[PDB]
Amino acid sequence: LLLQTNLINYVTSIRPNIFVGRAEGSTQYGKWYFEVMVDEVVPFLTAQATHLRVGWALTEGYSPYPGGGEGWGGNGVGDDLYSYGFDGLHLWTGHVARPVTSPGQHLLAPEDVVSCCLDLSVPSISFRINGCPVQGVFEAFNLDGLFFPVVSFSAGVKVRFLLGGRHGEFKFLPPPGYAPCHEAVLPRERLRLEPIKIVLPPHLERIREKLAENIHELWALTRIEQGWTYGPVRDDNKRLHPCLVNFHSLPEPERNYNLQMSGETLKTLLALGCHVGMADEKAEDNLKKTKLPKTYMMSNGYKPAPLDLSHVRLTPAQTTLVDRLAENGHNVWARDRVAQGWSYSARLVPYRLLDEATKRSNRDSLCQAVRTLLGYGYNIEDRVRIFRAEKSYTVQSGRWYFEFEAVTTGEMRVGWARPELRPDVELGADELAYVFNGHRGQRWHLGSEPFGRPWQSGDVVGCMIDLTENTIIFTLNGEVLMSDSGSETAFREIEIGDGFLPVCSLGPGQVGHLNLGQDVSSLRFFAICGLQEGFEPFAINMQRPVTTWFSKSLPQFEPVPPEHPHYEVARMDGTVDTPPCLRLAHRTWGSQNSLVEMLFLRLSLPVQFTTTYYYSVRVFAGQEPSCVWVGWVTPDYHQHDMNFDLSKVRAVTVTMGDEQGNVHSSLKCSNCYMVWGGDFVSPGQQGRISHTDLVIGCLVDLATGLMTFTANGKESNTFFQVEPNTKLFPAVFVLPTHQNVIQFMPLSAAMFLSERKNPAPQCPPRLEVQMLMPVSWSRMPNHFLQVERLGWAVQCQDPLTMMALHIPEENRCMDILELSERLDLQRFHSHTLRLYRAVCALGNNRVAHALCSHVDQAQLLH
Amino acid sequence: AFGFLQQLLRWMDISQEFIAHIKFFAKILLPLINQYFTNHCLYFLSTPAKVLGSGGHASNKEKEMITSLFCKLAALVRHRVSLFGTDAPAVALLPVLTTLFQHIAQHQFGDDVILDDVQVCSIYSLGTTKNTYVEKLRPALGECLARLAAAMPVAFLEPQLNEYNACSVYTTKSPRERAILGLPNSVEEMCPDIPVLDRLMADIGARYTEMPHVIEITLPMLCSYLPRWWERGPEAPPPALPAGAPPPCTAVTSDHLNSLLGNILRIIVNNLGIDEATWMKRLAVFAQPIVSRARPELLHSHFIPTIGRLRKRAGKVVAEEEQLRLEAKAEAEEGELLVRDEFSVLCRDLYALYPLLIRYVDNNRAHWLTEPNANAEELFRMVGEIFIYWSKSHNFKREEQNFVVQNEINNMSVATLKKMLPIGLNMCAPTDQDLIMLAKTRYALKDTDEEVREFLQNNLHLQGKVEGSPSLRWQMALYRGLPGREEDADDPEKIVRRVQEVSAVLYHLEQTEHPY
Repeated sequence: LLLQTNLINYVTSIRPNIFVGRAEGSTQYGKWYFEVMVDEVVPFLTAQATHLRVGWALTEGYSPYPGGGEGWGGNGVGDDLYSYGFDGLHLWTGHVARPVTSPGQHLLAPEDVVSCCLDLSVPSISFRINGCPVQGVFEAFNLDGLFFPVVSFSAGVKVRFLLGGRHGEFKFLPPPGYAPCHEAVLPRERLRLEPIKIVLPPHLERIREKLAENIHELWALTRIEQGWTYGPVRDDNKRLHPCLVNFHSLPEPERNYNLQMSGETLKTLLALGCHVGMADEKAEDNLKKTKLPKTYMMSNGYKPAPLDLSHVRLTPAQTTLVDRLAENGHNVWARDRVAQGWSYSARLVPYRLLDEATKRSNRDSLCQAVRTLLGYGYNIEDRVRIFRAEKSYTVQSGRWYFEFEAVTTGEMRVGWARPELRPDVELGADELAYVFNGHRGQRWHLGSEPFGRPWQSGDVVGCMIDLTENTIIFTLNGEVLMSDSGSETAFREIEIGDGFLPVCSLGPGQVGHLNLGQDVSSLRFFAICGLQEGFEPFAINMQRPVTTWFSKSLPQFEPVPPEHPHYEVARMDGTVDTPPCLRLAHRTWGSQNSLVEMLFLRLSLPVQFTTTYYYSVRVFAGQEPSCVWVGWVTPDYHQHDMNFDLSKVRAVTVTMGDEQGNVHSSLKCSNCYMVWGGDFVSPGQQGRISHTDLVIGCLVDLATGLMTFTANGKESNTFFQVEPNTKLFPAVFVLPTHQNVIQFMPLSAAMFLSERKNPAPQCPPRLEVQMLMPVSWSRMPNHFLQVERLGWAVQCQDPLTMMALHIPEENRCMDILELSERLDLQRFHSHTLRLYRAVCALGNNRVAHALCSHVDQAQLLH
Repeated sequence: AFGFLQQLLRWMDISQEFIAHIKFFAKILLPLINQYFTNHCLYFLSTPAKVLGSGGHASNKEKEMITSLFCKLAALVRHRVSLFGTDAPAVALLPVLTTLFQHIAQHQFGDDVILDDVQVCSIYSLGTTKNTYVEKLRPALGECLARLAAAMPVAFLEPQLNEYNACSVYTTKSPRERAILGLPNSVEEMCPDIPVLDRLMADIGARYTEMPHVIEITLPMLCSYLPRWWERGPEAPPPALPAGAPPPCTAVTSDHLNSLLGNILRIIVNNLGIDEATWMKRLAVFAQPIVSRARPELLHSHFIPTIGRLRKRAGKVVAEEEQLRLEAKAEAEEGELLVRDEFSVLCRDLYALYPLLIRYVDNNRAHWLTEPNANAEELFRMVGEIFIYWSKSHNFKREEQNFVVQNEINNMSVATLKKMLPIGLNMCAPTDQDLIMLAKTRYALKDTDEEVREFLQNNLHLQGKVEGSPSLRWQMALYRGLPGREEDADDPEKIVRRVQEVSAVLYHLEQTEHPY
């Protein structure tokens, strides 16, 4: 019921840039083996047990968030549905400590190694300790994403990867048929560690004759002038072929090679919007060759006839067409060799980003042929990160300034903003911001307007505000930016409001470094428009840096505000003939109709140990049976995924059967699947299937191990059309039921443990439908962990920990420093502390002893 | 765009047929403004729209301008031409347009008639060709080149250069419109005397800008030494030099930028030295705005990068200092009606309006965009212009009767520049004045801000005041005054001596600017 606190360490995850995944096309054998060695002297650090886990993540876990997470702290591996792990005897996926049996049941001790192998044709991960096999695997999991080798850790640990390319000395022999970072790793980049976040047509005949004859003369002239003389020996290194003579005696497949290539070329060009006809048609026949000495007429006998274009360029318009042709040729080369044929022989890599050098080499090889053909006369035509100072540092009056530096020249916005900056809104799209985006040289407030010159590399930009005369000024390397109308930063008459706050926003792949003035040396220029104008560097008189809150991307849960524009809920009191109901409404007008929105109830349903072992969904008789069941504690939240179909919608009712308690979701408009979901469900959107994974695959020697269970059932919900089969608009009463115990009943009696004997359903004010907001706020910690050869070994020595709240209702942790602007949980926790002090009254020491469990001496000292 | 071009051809024959031997007259007059307004307004149609036919249709519109040759009217039909001159600014396969070849006649027709009408006879003038100013402007938006960029028109500079000297004839009709014809060498290649004189290679091969890597520079070498050599007082020895000097100076800037960079600075310093001719108070009011507006561009010719500009600024400030005694004539007339004010009003108006039109613009063009950086970096960058040149602002700040100078701004086409004269220098002139970064000047400025007399303020300035309070001056002031002060100056009189200038600025300039 209350918020409990304790000291939590910082868990950090690292991962090499190794891309492995499944798709229709390039696969790279999809099977990979991996080895890592550990060295540490901190089996039990002074704080708590250290963290060290190894596994894979499908490029969407986003686990490393220094601070609180879904469970207790930002756990990196195996504490969600998107990661898998092993720590010596464990199988972690979604905060579950699944045990395994293996000889020498010890943790990842020093001077030891672990091996991880991944099969993708059949989805499976297996682990192996230094010498012995492990009796547990993961399987039957989603593959929609790239699987990345990851490792989580705490301080005091040195860890070395094993690549095998240059210094990976595998102490354990590789398993039979797994690539040890050999075939294709960083094909277009390097390797480095990276923390996460019978009558043919005449036209065709003419084109074929031109292209084929010209290119066949080409190869001969090119080789014979390079010096490819008639050698007697048959060499394979240089691949000189003395039997290879002029075009006439080319092998039999040469005819089809010539025909099909030009056929595909013309078919592709037909869809490029070309224009057939005569444009020049002169250099082919009326060509007048300039005086060329006969020295170039070497004993080959074949006259070289290249078009003289030492200064003439045809067109940059053909560049895109040649690029498309080169892409198609690269695709068919991939088909021939690796990416589409999957030939097992011995190289190459996926066709998407195989190699820029190889792509440009192929482009140059195929560009000159088209250039010569055309010169003969046939001329032819995922979000944004926002950062701000906390509401504590809100500036109310005065003249203030701070600087910023843009390492890149991409998408960035810098300026001021109101303290109540609502996220999910681009800067300058409302009254709540006054920002500048120099990518196109624009100012932003209630929209975009032209203002100033665009950035360059670095390009330090300073931002100042003067509340005395209600102005905002932008300077660029010591000169004020100018508007199109010649005004001096025209922002007259800006309301003071509740103060102002610095704000920055960066797009994808953008790097910025802003200084609030904590130390005046870090101010890059600060010598022109800040000194004698009286402007105050923002964070000038402070001995500690600024908190600098930022914008999270993980979609946490929040109640629907009653003032929502077009999402209005209702709480009807239960009548005589019907229990209380919860209806929703939508503005069936020119308003937005967003994707299916996931709704959730406030209280959870912990399960003992079993005792229900299943759940049943039904309209009036047995619907889709074998609904996924778990049988452990597994806190469970009533859920509802509905789409706005105009008019009205759900009605998450509260029903009560003759001797059971069923929750009902009435519906009238159209299809909306409505069954509850887990408490840890925080996915994106745009997806209905393949969001559950990680079935436990521990077994026994002779395939007799009976410890297989389809756990991690995040989306423990059904779908609508399973129940009805008709083409009409009737009403539907889906009544799922999970709870049932000795009644000698309803949903309300299973969540408050105070009316458990009461059979009457109730809807107290605690109940409230929620919804997951795409973006919330989070606090950047004031400190971070410190962390290069022989597999890029990395060490972390300096310890670091934090104290954070944990909400029992949602079983989630949250850094306690957030209360400083939460401002409500802060008041509740202050009153909780007062209650503790009161109940430990004067001279009552047994209660003090009892409280010494809820709080700790180290916690109080911290 | 071509749907409405047919109506143009029907009226030209009927106009002469009816007179020499109607609804049609208005049927051409009406489309003029309608087409011209949108054509000038939607100038962004060029690049993202009308990918290939834009050139052809603009060329057809240009070829429609041949009507001026047939029907020469003394009365202007500007309602179309003024806005149609702006359509000129609005891949090797571009043979569709045929007036790409008529461009030669379009260029030659205007300039060929000046030789015919050199007599210029009772009232006849160059009004037919005077409109070429808009057409001659081709700085950036070049669609087609066709090698017909400067081969022919370069022959027409000599007809213009024939009227360089006065030659005891009536003044030039279009000296300003003569200069626009000189583009800043933006023809993608150039070499002198090969097409001008050698016709043997012109028709055969255009081999230029690559073979003569050191022979391309032959016109600037003769055009740079001579005008710098002349430094005469009167404007007659430069009879057309104001109209002929800006274009060669501008052209050499872009040329050989990646290879030869000293030409720009050489030309800039040469013109800066030549400005000693303009330095005197009043010699020719006609030449003052023309030379200033022709080329107010400075690349590497500021006081800090070029120490010669430091010396030139001394002469400029010396010229400026005379303005106090110059404006004292106003007080002479205002001293209890000492003499009739009419004889002095005109002199004061001229001496206040004309001289300030050039010097203030010169610094604010690009010199005030570079000097304050060095001045902030070190106090010795422009200490001469810091401890001085403040007296110029005082004359205009006081003597409010001089606000009539706004008549000078009136002829340009009220945010008068008088308030903004030290605006660029408001961070440079008083930065090295008193307590550079100490904040101790706040008390002195507050004490002096009582509309006190100059003598009384000077007497009060002898007291001296400082403050080492635990105030805001912890880490901005007294922490960046010291590193910024290379040689810590300790002189109360020398600092208050610039402090009263700031106090007077507070009392007069911005205090009135806010009311104004």
